[PDB]
Amino acid sequence: TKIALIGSGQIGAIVGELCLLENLGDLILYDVVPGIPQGKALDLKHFSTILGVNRNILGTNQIEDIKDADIIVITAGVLIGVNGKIMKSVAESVKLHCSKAFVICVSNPLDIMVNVFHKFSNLPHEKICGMAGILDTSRYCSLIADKLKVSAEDVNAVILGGHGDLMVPLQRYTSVNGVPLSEFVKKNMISQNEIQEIIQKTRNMGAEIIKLAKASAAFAPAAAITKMIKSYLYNENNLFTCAVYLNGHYNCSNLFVGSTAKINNKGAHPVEFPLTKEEQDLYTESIASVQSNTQKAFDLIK
Amino acid sequence: TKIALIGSGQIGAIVGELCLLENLGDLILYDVVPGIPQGKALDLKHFSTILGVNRNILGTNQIEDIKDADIIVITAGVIGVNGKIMKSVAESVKLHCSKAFVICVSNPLDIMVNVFHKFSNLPHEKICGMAGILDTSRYCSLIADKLKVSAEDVNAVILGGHGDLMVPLQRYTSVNGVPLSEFVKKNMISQNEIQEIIQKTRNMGAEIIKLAKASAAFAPAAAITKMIKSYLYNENNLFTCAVYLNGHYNCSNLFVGSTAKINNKGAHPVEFPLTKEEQDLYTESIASVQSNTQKAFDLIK
Amino acid sequence: MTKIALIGSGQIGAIVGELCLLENLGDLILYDVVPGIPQGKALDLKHFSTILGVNRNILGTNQIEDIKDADIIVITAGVIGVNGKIMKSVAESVKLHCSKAFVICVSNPLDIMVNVFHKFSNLPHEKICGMAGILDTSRYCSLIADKLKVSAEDVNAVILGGDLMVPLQRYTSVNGVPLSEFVKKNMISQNEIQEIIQKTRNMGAEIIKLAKASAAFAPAAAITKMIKSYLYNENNLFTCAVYLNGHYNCSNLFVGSTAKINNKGAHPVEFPLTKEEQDLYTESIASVQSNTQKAFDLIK
Amino acid sequence: MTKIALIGSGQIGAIVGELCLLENLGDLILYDVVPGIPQGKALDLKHFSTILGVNRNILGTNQIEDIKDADIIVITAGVIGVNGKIMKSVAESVKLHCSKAFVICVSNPLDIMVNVFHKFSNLPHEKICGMAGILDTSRYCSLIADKLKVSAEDVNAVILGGHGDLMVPLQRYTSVNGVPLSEFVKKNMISQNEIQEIIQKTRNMGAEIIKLAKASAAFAPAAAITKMIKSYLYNENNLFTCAVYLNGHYNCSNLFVGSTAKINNKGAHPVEFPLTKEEQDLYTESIASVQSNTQKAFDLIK
Ligand SMILES: NC(=O)c1ccc[n+]([C@@H]2O[C@H](COP(=O)([O-])OP(=O)(O)OC[C@H]3O[C@@H](n4cnc5c(N)ncnc54)[C@H](O)[C@@H]3O)[C@@H](O)[C@H]2O)c1
Ligand SMILES: NC(=O)c1ccc[n+]([C@@H]2O[C@H](COP(=O)([O-])OP(=O)(O)OC[C@H]3O[C@@H](n4cnc5c(N)ncnc54)[C@H](O)[C@@H]3O)[C@@H](O)[C@H]2O)c1
Ligand SMILES: NC(=O)c1ccc[n+]([C@@H]2O[C@H](COP(=O)([O-])OP(=O)(O)OC[C@H]3O[C@@H](n4cnc5c(N)ncnc54)[C@H](O)[C@@H]3O)[C@@H](O)[C@H]2O)c1
Ligand SMILES: NC(=O)c1ccc[n+]([C@@H]2O[C@H](COP(=O)([O-])OP(=O)(O)OC[C@H]3O[C@@H](n4cnc5c(N)ncnc54)[C@H](O)[C@@H]3O)[C@@H](O)[C@H]2O)c1
Repeated sequence: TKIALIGSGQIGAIVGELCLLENLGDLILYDVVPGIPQGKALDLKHFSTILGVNRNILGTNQIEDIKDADIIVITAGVLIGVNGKIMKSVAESVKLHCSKAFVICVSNPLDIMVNVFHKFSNLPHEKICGMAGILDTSRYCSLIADKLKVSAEDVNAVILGGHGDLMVPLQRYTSVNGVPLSEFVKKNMISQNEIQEIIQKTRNMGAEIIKLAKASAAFAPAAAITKMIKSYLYNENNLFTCAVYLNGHYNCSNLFVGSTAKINNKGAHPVEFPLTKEEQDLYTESIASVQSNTQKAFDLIK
Repeated sequence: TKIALIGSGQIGAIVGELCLLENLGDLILYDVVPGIPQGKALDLKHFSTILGVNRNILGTNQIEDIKDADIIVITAGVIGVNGKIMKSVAESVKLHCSKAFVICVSNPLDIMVNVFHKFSNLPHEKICGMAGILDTSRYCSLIADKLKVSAEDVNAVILGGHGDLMVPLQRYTSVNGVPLSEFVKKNMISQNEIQEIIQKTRNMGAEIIKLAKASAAFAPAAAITKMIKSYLYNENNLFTCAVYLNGHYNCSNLFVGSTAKINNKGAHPVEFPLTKEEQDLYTESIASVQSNTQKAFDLIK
Repeated sequence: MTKIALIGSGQIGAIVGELCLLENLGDLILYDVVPGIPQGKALDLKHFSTILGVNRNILGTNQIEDIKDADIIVITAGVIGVNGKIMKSVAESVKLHCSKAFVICVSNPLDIMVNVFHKFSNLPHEKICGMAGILDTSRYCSLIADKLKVSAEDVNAVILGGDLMVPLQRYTSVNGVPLSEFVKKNMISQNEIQEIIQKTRNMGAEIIKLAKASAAFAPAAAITKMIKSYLYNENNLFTCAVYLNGHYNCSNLFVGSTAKINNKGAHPVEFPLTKEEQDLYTESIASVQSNTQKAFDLIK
Repeated sequence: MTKIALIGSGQIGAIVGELCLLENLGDLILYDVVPGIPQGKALDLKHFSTILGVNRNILGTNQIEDIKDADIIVITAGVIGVNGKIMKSVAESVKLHCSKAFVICVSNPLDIMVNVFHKFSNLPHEKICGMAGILDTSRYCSLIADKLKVSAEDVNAVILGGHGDLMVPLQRYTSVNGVPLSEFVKKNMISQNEIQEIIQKTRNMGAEIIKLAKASAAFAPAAAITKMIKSYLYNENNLFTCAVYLNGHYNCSNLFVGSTAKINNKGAHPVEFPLTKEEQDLYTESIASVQSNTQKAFDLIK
C-alpha cells in the first residue's frame, strides 16, 4: 500500500506521521517547492526509527512518483481562483499516473475543490471525497460532552452540509452512548440556548483557531483524514459526514456536498436519512450555495 | 498503579494481558490454586518482553499481596459456593486494600456484587460489576451486521440483569447518532429482526458455551479493561454496569445493571426518563435480582 | 482483504487471532476440526472487537475449504507420531486451497513438524517457517534485563538451534553495548549468565509444571510479530525454524536459526561462528535430522 | 493526575503534546509567551483528541504559574545569548512553581542550555536532562539499517557527546539484533568508509534538514522526548544517551553532557562503560568544548 500526500505542508506531514503510527502504508510526500518534502521525509524516517515503524518514506518533487498510489490526500494550495487551478493540475496528474486511487481532498474551499477535482479527474465519483464533516462533528461533539460532563468517546452526531456557515446540525441525530440529546434537555442537564451557543461555536471554530494560533488547524484535520484512509483500506464501512457525490439523495444529484456516507473498499457512498421539511429546507439552501460557488469556480478557472 | 486480579483463570489472565498491552499498571495475579498464577505470570512477562511492555507482574497465592491495590478484578469462583467465595474475597479486600475500586465478574453477577458489598463494607460508589457492556457489545454488533455498517458507532443502553431479563432500549439505540427507529422507517431492518437480535443477545452466553465448551473470555476481559481504563484516566465514560441505585429507576439499596459514569471517584448511577413499559420491564428485572440476592445471603449461612 | 487463517482454534490460535485484531493485521478465518469450537470463539472475538473498535471480518469454520487464498497460515493443530499425521493433512490442504500463503508452524515438536510440512506441502521453502527462537530469545533477554536492572526493550541476543539451544553471549547486547561490558564492570557474572541460560532452557517445562498448561500468550505474541514482519515487508531479524541451504554447514533441513522475514518469506542469515560455536550447532542440527527421519518413518 | 507541562508551544512542543496524548501519558499544559498560540493549538489537539478517542485534558495558557506541581517539563522555549536569557527565567519559574518535576530541556545549544537550567533552578541534578543522543542515535541506526537492508528495530548504538560536530559514535557499541557491527564489516556487508560516511551524515543531519525543509526537524525530536517522558513516568529503566550530570564518570565532573544513562522514577542516572583510550580521548575533547561554551554562556547572561 502506497499513500501519496499531494502537498507536504502542515496537514500533509501530520497525515504521514499518523499513517506511520498506525502502519497504514508506505508514504510518498510530494510538493512543488524543492527540498521541503525531502527534508520532512527524512524527519519522518528518524521519527519512524525511534518508534519502531519500518514503512518506506520518499520525499519527491516529481509527480510521476505518484504511480500506482492506492491513497491520495490533496492539501496542495494556499482562495477559489488559485487553488482551483492547482486542483485541476493534480486532477490531471492523478488520471494518467494513479487512476485507481481513492482520493481525499482537503484544499479550501473544500466542497468547491472536491467538485473541481471530479470534473477534471475523470475518476469514478465513489473514489473521490473531501474531509469536512468529521471536523465539524468532532468540535460539536466535544462541546456537548464538556457541558454534559461526559467523555466525548460516545457522543455521536450528524452534521450535514458544507464546512462553514452553511452547516446543518441535526439535534435529532445527536446521542450520548445511544441516549438522544433530547433526553438531556429533558433532565435539565442542557438547555436549547446552550446547544445553539455550541452550534455557533462549531461554526466559528476554524476562525477562532486562526485568530488565536495565527494558523489554521492541523492536528484534528489530519486525524479526520487518517480515519477516512483507515476506513477505506480496512474495508470498515464506518459512517462519516464527508464531501460525497449525491445521486438523488437529499433531493440533489450531480454534486459533491457535505453529507452522510459510508467509506469502504469501493469508496465513499452517500447515505440518505429521513429529514423534516425544515431539515431538508436548510440543507437544500446549503446545497444551493455549493452549486453556485462551484460553477463560478469552474468559470473563474477560465 | 497496581491492578490486582483476584482470580487468575481464563478471564483474569486476559485482563492482565490487555492491561499490559495498554500500560494500565502493574499486575498482581492472585489465585487459590498453587502454581497457576506463577506460571501464567511468567508467560505474561515473556509476552510483555516480546511486545515491549515493562510493567511488573507478580503471580502469588498469598492474598496479602493485594495491599494498596488501586484496582480489583474479581473472577474468583466456579449461587451457594461462589457467594461464600465472594464473601472471603470481600473480607480480604476490607483489611488489605480498602480504598480500591472493585470490578466484580463472578456469576451470577448482580447477585455477587451485592454479596461483595455486604461483607466488604466498601463505599457503594467504589464497587461495580461488569455485565451491561458485554450484552451491549453483542446487541450492537448484531445490529451493525444487519445494517451493513461498522459497529464502531452503534450505541445502545441495555438495563438490567446479565441474563434473560435484559431490558434493551430501542429508543436508546443509535447509529452514529441516528436512532434505530430511523432505520426501520426506511425498511433497512424490521422489528421482528430486532426482536431476533434481542433473543440472540439474551442467549449468547449459553450459545458460546454450547459451541466452544467454555464461557466467553475475550469480550468480558475487554469490557472489564475499559472499565479499568475509565476509572484510572478519570474518563467519565457512560456504561451500563452493576451499580448501587438509591432511588434511581424506582429502586433503592441494591446493586443492579444500570446506566452509570465511571471516573476517579468510582461508579455513579444516571437516571434517564423511561416509558412505563421500559420501567415496568426493568422493575421486574430489579425484583428478581432482589429476590435472588436475599436468597443468596441466606444460603451463605 | 488480507486474510489470516488460523489452522487450529485452541489456546494459541485464539490469542493469535486476538492479537492480529488488536493490531489490525487482517481478516480472520478460525479453522478447527472439532465442531462448534471455532464458531464459539469467533463470536467472542467479534464482541471483543466491537468493544475495542476493531472492524475486521471474523469467520469461525469447520470446513478447510474456507482457507482459500489466505495470505497467512498459523498451524497449531495437534495434541510425535500422531501430530505428524495431522501436519501432513494440513500440508496437503494448504497446497490445494491456499498455495501461496506464508506458513508459520507451531505444533510440537517444532523443528520436526515444520519439516513434515515441507515434505508434503509442495510449498516453496522460503514461504515456510516455525516459531521457536523468539520465545527462547525473549526469556533470555528478559532474565538478563532483570539482572542488569534495565529495560528489556533494547536487550538483543542470537540463540541458534529444547535442550539443544545455542545462546551466544558474544551476540548479546544492551542497546548496542555488548554483554561483555557488563561483566567487565562487575554488574553480572559468568555464573549468573549460565544460570540464566539454564532457566531459559527449562522455561517451557516449568511453566507447564506450574500452570499445568503450556505457555500461550508469549508464543502468540512471537507468531504475531512474524506475521507483522511478513505483511509489512519489515525485514526484521528473528531466530525461527528456517530452511538452511549451505548456511552453517547444513542444507535441505528446517532448523532453528537466524533469519529475516519479509514480503518474500523467511530467509536464513549466516553469522560468523567460532568452531565450538559451530560444533555445538552441528550436533543440534544432527538431532533434528535424525528425529525428522524418524518422524517420516513413523508416519507410515 | 499526571500533568505534562510543555514550556514552549512551537513545532516540537505541539508534537510532544500530540504524542503524549496518543499514548495517554497525562494531561497537558501548553505554555508559551506569545498570546493566543497555546490556546489555539490546545483547541486543535482537543479536537484531534476527540477524533481519536483520547479524553485527557488540555489547557493552553500564557501564564507560567499554570505549570504548578507538573510531573513533567519539556522546555523548547527560545528561537547562546538570547535563549540563555529565556532558559534562566524558565529555570527560576520552575523552581518556585513545580520544583519536583522531571525536566527535559530541548532548546539549543542543548548541552549548554541544560547547564544553564541547572545553575538557576537548583533542581536535583538527576531530575534534569536534555534530549540529544536519541536523535543522533536514530539517524545513525537508520542509515546503518538502510545499508544492511535490515529493519532498524534492532539496530542499537551508543553515541556519546555533544549534539553537534563532535559526536562520538561508538561502533564497538553498535549491534544488529545483538550482533556487533564488526561482524558485518568482516562479512563485507558494510565498509568502514561507508560507516564513516554514515557518521558524517549523522553529524550534518540537522543542517541538511534545515537547508531542505527550511525548518528544523520536529517529529523525530518530539518522539525522542516522548519516550524519555515514557521511561520516567512508567519507571521503565530504559538505557538512552541523553544530556546528564556526570560527576567523575568518563573523567568528567560537575557538568551536564551527552552520556549513557538510565531513566526511571527517580530521574536520569549516568552509566559509565569501559572505553578504550581513543574512545575516551575523543569524548574528553567534546566534553571540553561543552565546558568552554557553557562558561561563555554564563558570562554572556550578565
Ligand atoms: N477541510 C477542513 O476541514 C480543513 C481544515 C483547516 C484547513 N483546511 C485547508 O486544508 C488546506 C491545507 O492546509 P495546510 O496546513 O496543509 O497548508 P500548508 O501551507 O501548510 O501546505 C500546503 C502545501 O501545498 C503546497 N503546494 C502549493 N502548490 C502546490 C502544487 N501546485 N502541487 C503540490 N503542492 C503544492 C504548498 O507548497 C504547501 O507546502 C488549506 O487550504 C487549508 O485552508 C482544510
Ligand atoms: N459478568 C459477566 O458478564 C460474565 C460473563 C462471562 C463470565 N462470567 C463469570 O466470570 C467468572 C470467571 O470466569 P473465568 O473464565 O475466568 O473462570 P476460571 O475458572 O477460568 O477462573 C476462575 C479462577 O478463580 C479461582 N478460584 C477459585 N476459588 C477461589 C477463591 N476462593 N479465591 C480466589 N480465587 C479463586 C479458580 O481456581 C480459577 O483459577 C465465571 O463465574 C464466569 O461465569 C461473568
Ligand atoms: N513452537 C513453540 O515454541 C511452542 C510453545 C508452546 C506450544 N507449542 C505447541 O503449539 C501447539 C498448540 O498449542 P495449544 O495450547 O494452543 O493446543 P490446543 O489443544 O489448545 O489447540 C490445538 C487445536 O488443534 C485442534 N486440532 C486437532 N486436531 C486437528 C486436525 N486434525 N485439523 C485441525 N485442527 C485440529 C484441536 O482441536 C485444538 O483445538 C502444541 O503442539 C504445543 O505443543 C509450541
Ligand atoms: N535537543 C535537540 O536535539 C534538538 C533538535 C532540534 C531542535 N532543537 C531545538 O529545540 C527548540 C525548539 O524547536 P522548535 O521547532 O519547537 O522552535 P519554535 O520556534 O517553532 O517554537 C518555540 C516557541 O518558544 C516560544 N518562545 C519564545 N520565546 C519564549 C519565552 N521567552 N518564554 C517562553 N516561550 C517562548 C516561541 O513563541 C515559540 O512558539 C529550538 O531551540 C530548536 O532549535 C533541539
